[PDB]
Amino acid sequence: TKTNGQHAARKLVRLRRKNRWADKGWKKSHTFVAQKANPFGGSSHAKGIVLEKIGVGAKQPNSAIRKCVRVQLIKNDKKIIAFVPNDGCLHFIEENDEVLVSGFGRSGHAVGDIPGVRFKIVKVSSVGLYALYRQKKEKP
Amino acid sequence: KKKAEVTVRTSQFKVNKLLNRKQFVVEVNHPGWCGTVPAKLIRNRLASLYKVADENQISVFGFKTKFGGGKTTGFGLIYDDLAAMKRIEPNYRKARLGMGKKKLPARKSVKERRNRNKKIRG
Amino acid sequence: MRNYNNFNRVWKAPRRPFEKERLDREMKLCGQYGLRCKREIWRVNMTLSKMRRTARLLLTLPENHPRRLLEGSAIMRRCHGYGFLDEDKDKLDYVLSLTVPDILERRLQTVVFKHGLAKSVHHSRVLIQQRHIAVAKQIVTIPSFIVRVSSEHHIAFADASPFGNGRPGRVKRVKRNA
Amino acid sequence: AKKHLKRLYAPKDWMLSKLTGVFAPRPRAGPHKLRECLSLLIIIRNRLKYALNALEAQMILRQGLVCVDGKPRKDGKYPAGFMDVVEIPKTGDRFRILYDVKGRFALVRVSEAESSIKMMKVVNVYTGTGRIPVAVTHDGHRIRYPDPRTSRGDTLVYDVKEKKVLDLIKIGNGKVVMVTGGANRGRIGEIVSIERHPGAFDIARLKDASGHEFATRATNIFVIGKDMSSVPVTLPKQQGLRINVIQEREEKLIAAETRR
RNA sequence: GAUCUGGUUGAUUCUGCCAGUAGUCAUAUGCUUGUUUCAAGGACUUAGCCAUGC
RNA sequence: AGAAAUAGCUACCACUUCUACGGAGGGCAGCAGGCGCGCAAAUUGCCCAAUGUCGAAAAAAUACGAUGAGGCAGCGAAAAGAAAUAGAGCCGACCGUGUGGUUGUUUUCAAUGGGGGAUACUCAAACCCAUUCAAUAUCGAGUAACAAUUGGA
Ligand SMILES: [K+]
Ligand SMILES: [K+]
Ligand SMILES: [K+]
Ligand SMILES: [K+]
Ligand SMILES: [Mg+2]
Ligand SMILES: [Mg+2]
Ligand SMILES: [Mg+2]
Ligand SMILES: [Mg+2]
Ligand code: NA
Ligand code: NA
Ligand code: NA
Ligand code: NA
Repeated sequence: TKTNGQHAARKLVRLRRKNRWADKGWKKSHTFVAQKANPFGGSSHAKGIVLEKIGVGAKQPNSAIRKCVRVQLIKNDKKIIAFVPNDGCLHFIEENDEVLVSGFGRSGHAVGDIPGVRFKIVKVSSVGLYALYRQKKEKP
Repeated sequence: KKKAEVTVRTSQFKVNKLLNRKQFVVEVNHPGWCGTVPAKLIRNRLASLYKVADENQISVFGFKTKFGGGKTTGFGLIYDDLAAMKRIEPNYRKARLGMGKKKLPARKSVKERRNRNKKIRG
Repeated sequence: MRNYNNFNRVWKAPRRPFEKERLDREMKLCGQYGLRCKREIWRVNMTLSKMRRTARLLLTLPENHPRRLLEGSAIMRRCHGYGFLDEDKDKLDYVLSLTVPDILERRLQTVVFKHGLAKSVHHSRVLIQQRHIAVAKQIVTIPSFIVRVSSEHHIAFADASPFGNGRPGRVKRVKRNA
Repeated sequence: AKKHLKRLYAPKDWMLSKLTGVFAPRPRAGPHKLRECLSLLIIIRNRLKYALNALEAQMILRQGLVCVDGKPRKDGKYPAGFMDVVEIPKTGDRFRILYDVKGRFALVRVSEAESSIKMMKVVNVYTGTGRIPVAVTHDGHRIRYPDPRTSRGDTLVYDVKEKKVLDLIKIGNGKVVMVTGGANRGRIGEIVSIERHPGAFDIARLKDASGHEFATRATNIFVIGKDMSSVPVTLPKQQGLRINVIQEREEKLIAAETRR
């Protein structure tokens, strides 16, 4: 079969080092290109400023409008598209406000039938969007 | 109903001629006692156990109450005379009786003047 | 900040959160021993796993091994004295056959009910938490206390308790002041 | 040029709690090594509970009550090591520092005559200006005119109250030694043989009294006498005989049971 | 504890990846909080800038 | 003796304070605190009682060494260990099953700690634990409004 040496550890070490670059999971954690292209510099959340409110359509089998916003980040001035969850909840956003943005799950992959959206709105004016939805708090 | 009594025993014992004292561990049995037992009562009972001229030769501190019980354990010192007690006892322990040195000024002011007088001579 | 105290964990949540067979077996244990939360069961799981793991390692070792003799005696001494294994079983192989209710049988909440001082398994827990039980003339108020074999006959009411030879309790006192 | 000693970095034989304080008293330079000794503040406060706090040990040591070689010592961080006599004339007790069967420090009460005797191990023999042969000792003493037969490995019996040498015990197979370092510390046995290994560490093979065998480096044995009976000093309880761990556990268990 | 399950077909047997699942003295944010014991606490980015006292 | 020392000196480079305009200073990645940065992190507290270092020093007096090293308390669901939110019955109404658990309606009957107070313990001084509601002699759940949430089907 393969090499069975008792003095062939060098060949087996070189083989594993070369072949470990072939899986996308291991390569993503040792290459530094993902962090640069990621709007969050490897961070759980980020803070930004709302530019305008947009409505994106859903993918083919479904049919809806997904009520996103366009957000310009603060730490590096990159522009992203984020989705505001739950019923209503667009009237709590307004323009030029400051929001906290988190990932959508799946670590950069788009989610659901929303085309190319991978961020969700968490806090607006530093109160909490779900707390506003449940009326546990009032907008400042 | 019944009255409340207090019994005192000493488990470990030692005679210290270097510091003119004898040390021991105090055990107090106070079944039916309400609250705790003040340390002056221990001093009366210990004086009865080892007859001393002045009860102020006796020192007791560090007393812990056993959980859910009528027992309490502490430490005890006996000095040969009042003169030896004054010499060796720490100041805060004498102040507990009411006969230590008065007081000293707040530490902040002392170190404040120390730096102020570093700008001046004579 | 420059501290040298220690701490650790005693339980562990199980994988596969929702298996109908494990859900019902655990519920049966709780409502029959009168436990408060599933964490009490999962404590017993890990303490059991530790004795099993060390017995398995020792049994793998050859007989007359110096480690086997010293540790083997120690674990049997603990198991016999605590009441997990009856004194006839002594081969170190009966350790692995220990089950969960065997450990739960030695709990102070259980033993109080068995001796008949309580009318149920939940009555006994209330009594223990309210400072009524004394094991060796020392009041114990923790249901998870594991009774040793040499201490069942000494278990009785506490003197300070009203049910013992103590003063009348809260209801009597406030009725007198009424 | 360090001046502290963190608790965790202190020797384990001082048995200082890790929950009581952050520092330990650094032993000042002197007769014995920092690792192979314990200070006077340790003995006064931890072994015999004469003093509670560390301020009280000053109230004893600064008066010169404690003596360590016939001369009172006032420094708490004085380094005191193996085969040292500690006497407190006010209390009347005299201890000698030895190693117990488990390699730990032991203080055994000695007699009045014994307290004036001390054993030393030669480490170096050289010549002074003029022709003076002076031999250095494991505790740092220098002897001005030893027996011209003295050599590196032997030992000297020394009178401390008045400075002179009593007798010299050489090295050889017949003699009995005590191991002074290397996890066999605290065992008494006879010299079966010694292996040379020039340029490296000599290995000395020893036989216990109970017929057991053990070995260690030749720089860890301190020859006591030519026979077990002919020992100028006293010995600890076990006489340096180690027995099996399971037997130790079982004897302790039954002894506690008969005691109660 | 040496365990696995949903998605390719009109059905079937595969390769294979997506998704599920349990931890983390591992960080942050949301909701909610009676008692007690033990505890880490401006490394992460900016070895950036500093009033006043010690 | 030991430094190429930052609460030592000298100069240059960047920011910076007072002034009578001649000049003179500043170095928190020490302690506590502020601005900015960010998803992101505590009081401008008390003490040398313990542990140690330094010293021309033991403690006591006609006579108290310093020490943000160190320790103590305030804030703190990072995390970890214990653990309350009720226990026994009564009388109707019942539910299923074959007369024995059970599901509300009336109603006593004891027990206990959240809560508050010391003869007091602790403490270097305060706090928290641990004791105790007489030892002649000391307050208190009953729609236990002392009311469990967060996620799902
Ligand atoms: K420098
Ligand atoms: K700081
Ligand atoms: K509650
Ligand atoms: K629904
Ligand atoms: Mg296909
Ligand atoms: Mg920083
Ligand atoms: Mg500085
Ligand atoms: Mg935080
Ligand atoms: Na044991
Ligand atoms: Na500079
Ligand atoms: Na101090
Ligand atoms: Na501290």
